[PDB]
Amino acid sequence: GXVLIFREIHASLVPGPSERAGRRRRGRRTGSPSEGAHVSAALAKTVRLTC
Repeated sequence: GXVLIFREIHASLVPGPSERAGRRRRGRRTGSPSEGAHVSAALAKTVRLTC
């Protein structure tokens, strides 16, 4: 699949509950990759489709 993308989806998982607890404001470095991680979420649909 793409274990790293598994990390990407896992990367969106973090901002979900954690952002609302601290990253609410700051985080202009992890928030960005998280967005791409979402796109990675779709690709993930393909990685899963793959292996």
